[PDB]
Amino acid sequence: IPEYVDWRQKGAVTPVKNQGSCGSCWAFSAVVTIEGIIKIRTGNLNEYSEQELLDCDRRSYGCNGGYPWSALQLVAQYGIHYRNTYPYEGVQRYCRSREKGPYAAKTDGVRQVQPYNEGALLYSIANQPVSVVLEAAGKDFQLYRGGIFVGPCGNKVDHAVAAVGYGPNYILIKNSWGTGWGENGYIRIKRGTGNSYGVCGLYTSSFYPVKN
Ligand SMILES: *[C@@H](C(=O)O)[C@@H](O)C(=O)N[C@@H](Cc1ccccc1)C(=O)NCCCCCNC(C)=O
Repeated sequence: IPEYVDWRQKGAVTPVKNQGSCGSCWAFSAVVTIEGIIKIRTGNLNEYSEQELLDCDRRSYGCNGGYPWSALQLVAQYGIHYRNTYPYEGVQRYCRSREKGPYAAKTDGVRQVQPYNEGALLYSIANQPVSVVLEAAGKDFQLYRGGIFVGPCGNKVDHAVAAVGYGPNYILIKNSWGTGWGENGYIRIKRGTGNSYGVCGLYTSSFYPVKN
């Protein structure tokens, strides 16, 4: 795999979103991997509905948190609508998939990246955007305004984001905190420290959708 990967340069990443006060990071995370894999397989970049996962993933807890892998399983098992059809409202409501007509896109499954393995994560990122988790509670992460982020942070992972690239010394992460946070909504997190957890726990729990 190459020295640099940046899925934004391959037109596989949609604009940065703001999840708002809702604890829907898991849905935003899942969606950018779906947006990425649909573009990679079909050549079309579309935006898909975080709200639909928020509303419809019964194994997750709506705005109280949830699981990227659950959301990804639901798109593999059913599908997902365009964001425009099922826009983000920042609050869990009822699952309105049926009212929204046919699904816009559909994946074939979900894979886990071998945890605590930097190389496995990089290999996955070189293939497609990946849902990853990290500890975002620390003020250093929250006040991040740019640069390669080394912490400080623990491994109490609490926030799902999407890895959309990497370089020699960083993994490139799309956050869901709007374009004003970090580097126009992105953070570069240091890699290659030998910390098996990843910095801020980045290697704890990583998933990507499969699309044939
Ligand atoms: C995301 C956010 O919007 O900031 C956050 O609320 C969230 O969903 N965090 C998850 C991330 C995660 C997923 C899978 C493995 C590891 C981390 C989280 O920390 N836990 C998922 C369960 C929901 C959080 C706790 N909920 C309740 C009701 O206690």
